[PDB]
Parts: sequence; structure tokens; C-alpha cells
Amino acid sequence: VFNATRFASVYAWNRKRISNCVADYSVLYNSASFSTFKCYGVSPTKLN
Amino acid sequence: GAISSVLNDILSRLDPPEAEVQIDRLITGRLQSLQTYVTQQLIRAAEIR
Repeated sequence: VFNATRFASVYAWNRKRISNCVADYSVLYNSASFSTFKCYGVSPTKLN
Repeated sequence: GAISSVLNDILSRLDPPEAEVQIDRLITGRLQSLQTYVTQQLIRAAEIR
């Protein structure tokens, strides 16, 4: 999803379902790569 | 008025400052419900006396 070479269009966007796996959100939050990271539903530090 | 009626749900989701806004509606709503119960007890207590 995040590291894909080319995302789909915003007109028609690719919806990827993530289930039955281990989600580590610290690599993405702590490491500085993406400029905009914000969580409306929950807190960014409580994601894990 | 809060998103959810559980305290642990709002505390683990919204930020501390944002949760306080939702917690305000929870406490304000519970206070009105708690005072309404105490007010009825005092009235019912008078009828018993």
C-alpha cells in the first residue's frame, strides 16, 4: 500500500483490505519519510 | 452526546484534550442524571416521612 511503485488514481483508488496479520505502526510513525501523518479516529501513539 | 458511552473507548481513541471535550458531555450528562436521582430521593423521602 505505502511502498507501492504507483498508486491508483484518486478518481478510482485501490482499496486494500488488511486482516489477519501483525501491524507494526512504529516504523512508519517514528521514521521520518512521509510529511503528513495524522489520525482522526485514534491517537497516533496508541495505534500499536 | 459523546461518541461512545464507555470511558476506556474514548480515552484510548481521542487525544487527552479531545477526550476531555467528549468526557465533558459524559460527566455533564451523568451529573444531570445523578442529581435527578438525588432530587427524586429527597422528594420521595419527604413522602415517606
